Amino acid sequence: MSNTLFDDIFQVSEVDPGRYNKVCRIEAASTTQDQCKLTLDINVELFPVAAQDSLTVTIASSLNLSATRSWRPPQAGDRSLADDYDYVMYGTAYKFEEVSKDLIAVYYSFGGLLMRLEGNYRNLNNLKQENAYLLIRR
Amino acid sequence: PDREKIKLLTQATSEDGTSASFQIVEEDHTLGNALRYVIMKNPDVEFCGYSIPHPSENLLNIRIQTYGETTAVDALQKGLKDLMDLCDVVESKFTEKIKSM
Amino acid sequence: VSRDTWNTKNMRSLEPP
Amino acid sequence: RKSRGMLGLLEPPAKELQGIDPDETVPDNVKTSVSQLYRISEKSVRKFL
Repeated sequence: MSNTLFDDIFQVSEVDPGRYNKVCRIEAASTTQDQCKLTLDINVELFPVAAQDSLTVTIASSLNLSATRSWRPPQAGDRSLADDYDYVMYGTAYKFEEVSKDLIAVYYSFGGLLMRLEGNYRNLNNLKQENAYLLIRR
Repeated sequence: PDREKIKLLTQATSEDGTSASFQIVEEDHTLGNALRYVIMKNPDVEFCGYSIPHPSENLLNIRIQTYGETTAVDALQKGLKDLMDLCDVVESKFTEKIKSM
Repeated sequence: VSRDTWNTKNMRSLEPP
Repeated sequence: RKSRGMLGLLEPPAKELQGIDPDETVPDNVKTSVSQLYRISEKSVRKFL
């Protein structure tokens, strides 16, 4: 509940594969938030995206609501987020930049799959930290 | 008692097991890849993989990393036994079909 | 064909030299 | 900082109330926004030097 740093419904404008066969840079404008734009690289082989479809994009930290140092998948029967989401990526917000007054852009890298999120008032929710899960459902 | 066949590489071994490199002489991609597949089918293994450091040496370093439940030696023994069972099954099916035809 | 030879025959050649 | 309305302290302050933090009147919103965009810690400056 309090682990979601961002959540919105986006209308996908463009989906173009630029010299790629399984990754597409989708462009999506928000619904009810006219200042909120979204550019996102998605594995369209696992999560196919077409033009002009509705995407629910949720940015969450601590998806699951030893000192082994190697990531371990959660148990199969674990009540967690991403159960109600088709496509989930894990990355890091590595840059915050201002695009104008009361409008900033936040950049995430999900292993090289980039995402640029544009908005105005999120200063108390989005931080430059490795803990950032991106959840998309259709 | 062959003490020169498989060795534990102590420099590449963690504390309390769960991470170990085994050097197996006179083995190559044949045993390496099958063993890696079988060991990776073990739910406790988080990292399996072999490398032949040089083509001029009959050598094979296989790296096993597990979670805290079992040790890399345990996982390696389990993978070897499971490969044995796999080959048993293949032998039985092949013999049955060759007899039947 | 269609007859086993391994069951009857001791595989001496498969021992390690 | 001065584009956010709050005082852009390029020069050190010099007044009677100089000791107080001039970011108190900011309602905790553009402060965290500024810390979100640019946040230069002293450890970072010393490490760069």
